[PDB]
Amino acid sequence: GATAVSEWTEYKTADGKTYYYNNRTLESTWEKPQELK
Amino acid sequence: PPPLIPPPP
Repeated sequence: GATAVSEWTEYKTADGKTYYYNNRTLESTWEKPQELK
Repeated sequence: PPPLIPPPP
């Protein structure tokens, strides 16, 4: 069907930040995405 | 090694 926006892994930066690494289209996000609630 | 994030507009 439709290709849902997702694919969110865990990427920890040296400051201890839980940031997400968009596998969707290869992108980065600091905190929670729109669909990731 | 981790990537730095890009900033949001």
